[PDB]
Amino acid sequence: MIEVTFTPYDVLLFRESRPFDAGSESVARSIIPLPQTVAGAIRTLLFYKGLKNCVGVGEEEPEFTLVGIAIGTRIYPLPFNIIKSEKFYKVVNPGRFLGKLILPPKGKYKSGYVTESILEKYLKGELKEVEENKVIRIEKEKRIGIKLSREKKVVEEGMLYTVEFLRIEKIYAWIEDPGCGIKDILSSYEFLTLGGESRVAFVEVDDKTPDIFNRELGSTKKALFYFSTPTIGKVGEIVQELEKRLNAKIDDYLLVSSRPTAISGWDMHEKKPKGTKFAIPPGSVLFVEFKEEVEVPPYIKLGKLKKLGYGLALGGIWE
DNA sequence: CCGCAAGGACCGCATACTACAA
Ligand SMILES: [Mg+2]
Repeated sequence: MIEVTFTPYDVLLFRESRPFDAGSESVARSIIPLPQTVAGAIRTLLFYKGLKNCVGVGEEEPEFTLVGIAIGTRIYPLPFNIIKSEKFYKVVNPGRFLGKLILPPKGKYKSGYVTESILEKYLKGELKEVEENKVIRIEKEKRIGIKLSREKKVVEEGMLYTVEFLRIEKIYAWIEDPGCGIKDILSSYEFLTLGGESRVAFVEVDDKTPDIFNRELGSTKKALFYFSTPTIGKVGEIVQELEKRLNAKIDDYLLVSSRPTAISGWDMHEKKPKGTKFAIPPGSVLFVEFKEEVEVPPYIKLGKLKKLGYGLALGGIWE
């Protein structure tokens, strides 16, 4: 597995799906980067390097597989079963009622990010709570710009716009290369355009598997699956897929989640927006009670568009 | 020829203290 590290020179824009044309709708608000955007940046580099075989021009997916992405300062969205109570974010474990897994009422969820070490303790079921100071928020930087007339140096009519950028220190991407020679091509490049407004990020590439993908969790009936990237597909099909890949049937499951992630994007091949897809948002947790004990995998890919970085679930246990 | 050999008042007050288009 190859590990790509993107270091933004300054700011990044991963624009939400909304009109953003000069002289009209003029507000661009960034979201947390979707893995397909990172995949697109890599595919575009290969598209220009002449490796159009691995790109998948006009195709939904490339030949290579983007395992997933993570932002860094490496941090992850607070699991949705972690609820803020006073100055602490408390882990809420599944309960049972009428023979069904439920999450007991303990307050509303508040968004935020935690370090990889805090997530690791969570996945091992050893995390009780997190002090509110260790819960990170992503910094935004709002910039307001204009367009000037060529000669008179005054603002052209209606040419004012606003961008809410993200201030991100690092983005990590992991790629499985079936022999396209991506590691060599990425090594030849120092930087690439990532997201909107022609912002660039420095590129480093190392041949390594992150330790979080190599954890030994043991065997249990009570496994959980933390989605680190958006996961596309019906919950039923995802659970069924999970049953097949682990060769074990499920007694019951509970999806703790939030607002669905709206995913469209821009088709650079056809020069028009991509079709809207809906996904289980990062930070969502699928609690599963298998009928038999399973060896909980450190990570597992689920749902549609796996090669674009979607459906990266991190294994964990609960009691 | 000798001696003395500064002191307090005031102590920045007021007004203006964004306007407008692109
Ligand atoms: Mg632009």
